[PDB]
Amino acid sequence: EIKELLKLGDLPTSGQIRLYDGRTGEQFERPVTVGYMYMLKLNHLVDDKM
Amino acid sequence: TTIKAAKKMVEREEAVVWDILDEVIREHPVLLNRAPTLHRLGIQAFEPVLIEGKAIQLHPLVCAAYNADFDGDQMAVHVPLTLEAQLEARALMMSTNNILSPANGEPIIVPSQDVVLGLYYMTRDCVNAKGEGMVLTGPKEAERLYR
Amino acid sequence: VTEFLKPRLVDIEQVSSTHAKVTLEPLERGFGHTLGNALRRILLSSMPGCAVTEVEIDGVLHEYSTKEGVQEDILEILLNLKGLAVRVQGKDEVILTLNKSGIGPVTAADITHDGDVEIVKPQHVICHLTDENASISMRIKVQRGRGYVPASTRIHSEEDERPIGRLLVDACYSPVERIAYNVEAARVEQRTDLDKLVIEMETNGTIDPEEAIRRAATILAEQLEAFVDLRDVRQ
Amino acid sequence: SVTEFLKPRLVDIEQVSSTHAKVTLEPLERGFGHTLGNALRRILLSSMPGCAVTEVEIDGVLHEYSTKEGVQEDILEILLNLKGLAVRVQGKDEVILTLNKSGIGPVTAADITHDGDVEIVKPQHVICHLTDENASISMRIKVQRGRGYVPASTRIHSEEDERPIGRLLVDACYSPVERIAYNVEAARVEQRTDLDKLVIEMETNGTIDPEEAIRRAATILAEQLEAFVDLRDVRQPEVKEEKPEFDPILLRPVDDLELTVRSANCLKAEAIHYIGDLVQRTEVELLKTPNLGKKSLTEIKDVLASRGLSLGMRLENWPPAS
Amino acid sequence: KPLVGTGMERAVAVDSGVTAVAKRGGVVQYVDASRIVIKVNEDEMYPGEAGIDIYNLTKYTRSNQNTCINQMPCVSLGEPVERGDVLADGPSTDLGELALGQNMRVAFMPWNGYNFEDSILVSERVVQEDRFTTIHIQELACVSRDTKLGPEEITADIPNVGEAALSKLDESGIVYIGAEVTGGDILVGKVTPKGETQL
Amino acid sequence: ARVTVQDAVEKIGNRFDLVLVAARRARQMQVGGKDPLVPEENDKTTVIALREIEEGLINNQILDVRERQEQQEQEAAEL
RNA sequence: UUAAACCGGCGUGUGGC
Ligand SMILES: [Mg+2]
Repeated sequence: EIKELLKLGDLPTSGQIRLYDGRTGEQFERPVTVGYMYMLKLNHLVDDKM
Repeated sequence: TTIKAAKKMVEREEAVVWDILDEVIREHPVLLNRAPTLHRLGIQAFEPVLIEGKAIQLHPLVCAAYNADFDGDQMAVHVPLTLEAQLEARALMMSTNNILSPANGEPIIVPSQDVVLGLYYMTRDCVNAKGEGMVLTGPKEAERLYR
Repeated sequence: VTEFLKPRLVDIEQVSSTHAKVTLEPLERGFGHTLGNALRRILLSSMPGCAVTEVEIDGVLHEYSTKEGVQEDILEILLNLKGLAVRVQGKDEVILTLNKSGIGPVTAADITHDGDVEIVKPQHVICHLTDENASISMRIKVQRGRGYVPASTRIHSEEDERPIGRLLVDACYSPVERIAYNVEAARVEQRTDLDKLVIEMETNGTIDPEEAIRRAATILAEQLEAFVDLRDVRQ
Repeated sequence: SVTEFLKPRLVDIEQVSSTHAKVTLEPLERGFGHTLGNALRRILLSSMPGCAVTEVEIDGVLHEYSTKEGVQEDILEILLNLKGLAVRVQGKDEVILTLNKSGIGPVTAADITHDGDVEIVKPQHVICHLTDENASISMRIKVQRGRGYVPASTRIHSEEDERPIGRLLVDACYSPVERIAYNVEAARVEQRTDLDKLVIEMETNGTIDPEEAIRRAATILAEQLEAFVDLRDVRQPEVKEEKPEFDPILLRPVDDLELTVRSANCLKAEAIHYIGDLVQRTEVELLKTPNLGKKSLTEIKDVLASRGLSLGMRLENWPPAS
Repeated sequence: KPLVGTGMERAVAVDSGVTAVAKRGGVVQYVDASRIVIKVNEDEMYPGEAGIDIYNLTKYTRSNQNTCINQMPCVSLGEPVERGDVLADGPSTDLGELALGQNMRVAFMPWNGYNFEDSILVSERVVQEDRFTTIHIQELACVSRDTKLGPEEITADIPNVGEAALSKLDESGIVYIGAEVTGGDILVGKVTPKGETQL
Repeated sequence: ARVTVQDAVEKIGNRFDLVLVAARRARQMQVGGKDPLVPEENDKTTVIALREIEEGLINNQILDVRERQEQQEQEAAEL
């Protein structure tokens, strides 16, 4: 079902697209997988422990 | 002239205090420390370089010696403050002088997952690829052809 | 202020006179990476020069061979010829002969001294020879190309089916042997971090490394000349 | 040819929308495709002249952590929408824009008091929502032209610029480009083979011009490349005896010593801008200077001699910087 | 809103008491960033002394963990609401749905060792778009202790202090609402006598 | 800079007498105001003392010899 | 005698490694 949802989104079924380097600008072999993750900022900011 | 003027200048955060800081931390090692200290390697000496921010930069390869991942661990740092202490941290506490485990003969500077994974992917050979069956004249030629 | 920063280099180390290390400091937040990468990619492929591309031994006509007179196989011969850097004058393509007998190693100094070419290292050993009654000769044709042209792609086109009955060799028109740029953090009065570039390069000796860097910079500037401010200041 | 190949040229600024634009550079010989593509992409995404908002001031609110009776969103969301607002200034580098609005409705970019040198790239950008009949907002917006991206914290320069309570600081994020994609293709050369045409598309704020931005990026790249186009051993450490003893700071004009403007023009009546000449000017030329009476002379004596300097000191090395 | 979810997010957001849930259905009359006016429908209206409801949202105030808690309205004028509907998306909520943090583009590859053990690499686009910038409220409380010799006062006449430190103070002795402070600066003028008796 | 000091220990054994000799050498360098026997690269006194030991110029024995020479100089100066 | 300079103890709870 994730596969068919990706298909409806026109995005690759495997989730691995070919990425180009940010600095050298070359093509990365073995395409990396990329997505949208849900990340959280924890209550351990550096400005309170330093 | 007086120490009060120097204190006011260092409290004002001028630019003239910075090059002095580069001069005084050029060859002044500090003492890196872990909160739980199990073995002698939990304490080490390191040459600091000034980095912006509020976090301590540490060599990844020595992390395996501290047994302290990056999941929020807080490490401490002290100063030798004394000639004897500085040369002692250099001689008997430098990370370069402590590379072999004090328990057995295996090196404690064993590489970690990232570099070993990169090297394994690099040296893992396949059956057919670009530039197969050719001849190379040297490692520099190989690097040039790969780039 | 729309005005950027220009670096003030600190060191041009010329150790071994053929493997140099140029440092540059400082650059903008991300200019070091792009500058190093562009210069590297230009010097690797798009850097014209001259090198051997055709080899023809009048005794053997194959890469694979069991040829006496030399204790090294033909593949070693081709590998030694591949590294033979020669600087050519206005001529774009020329052949040379290496008729020589003797005892020990046939080297590059035994090449017929033409007036259109110049060997950068006559002391370059080519092929060790049998110590008696061994006289092997070969011709080598060089070309003025763009960069690294491998064997597979080249032999597929220049000779439709190998009509002349010829041999091949990996053409390396790029005078640089290796190059690597490393960026580090450098400080100015109080700014966060600036790119300090360190380019360590090594060429075939036909041109100095700083000369190769200068040539790459000039070729990139001439490529960009179509869009670069149309002028010094536009106003 | 075999050497000294030809150079590319710009042949298209085809725009599919107000922001999404496409250019095609051609022709690139070989390997210059990825090289120039990555180089231009990095130069564009890294630094381009931007003119986003940097400082705001609304009469009713004192700090961004407050509210206002009548607006739907908080001051923080207003600052968000202002940061999201893009604009193009042409004449000056910094400008102040006034926005006055009243009555129920979505307050957008079109409602601001525009000018001639200032052009809103898109007026449909909503700023806030007034949700009351007798609800009005009057705000001042500082928009300055700069390079790169700077937060609101480090932008402080003194301890008096933020003393006005209404002066709220938003982190100036001015970068006209948003994303720069590129690719290489087989150029349709008249008589040749495998020539690379570089197609570069840019999704931007619509403020900067596509061709102008590409050309500016090329300018920056060539200016940086000029550093080592004639590289040689060049050094600028003062490894010598240059240590001077003249008045170190008194070479800048009088006006930066925290004094009024009338005394500034008064010191200009004697044609003395830099105190490097006034250090050779004792107190006998103070009350002879036109219109130096009681309070102006008081300020002159106070803000000058209290900073460690003395009014009138004999020296002979201010010209040669020694 | 979380791109991926579990269906439970629509419950913990509503069942919690952090958001302003509508007690009586009806229409919304006056939407403001501080208050919400709810005109009750006539069927649910009381037969006597009835009227409308006024929900006073809480502003930025300090919590037990020095975290600001703020309620932001999420309705417009004339929009009808029912009993049990949310009226103001509180902290970590998105249209009646509990949303912890921001969704972001993530790749899984070692980038120059900058993700060595577990470290995270973030781009300047995150901090430029004002994505993770949080707000913290800290409480500073001074007490006027009473001694056996005179009481404690907040007179703004501070001795042996520069005028630059007295600039932020008002006539009373408490700094105005909206004046930032960086270093140790007087914001309460609690100067009191010490001189003993028997004068 | 000086990355490692193992070559300072291979010639001055036990890795602890090196500590003592470096302490005394750098103490005579900082306050005693002696001259570094090698042209330094603008680094700390500790590391120049260690490097001067590294060039085979200073050990404990020649340190005692220099102390005896300074004592003789003091005897001659007191006269 | 006078002058000058300077001038967290305890428990509790929570959380993290
Ligand atoms: Mg841990």
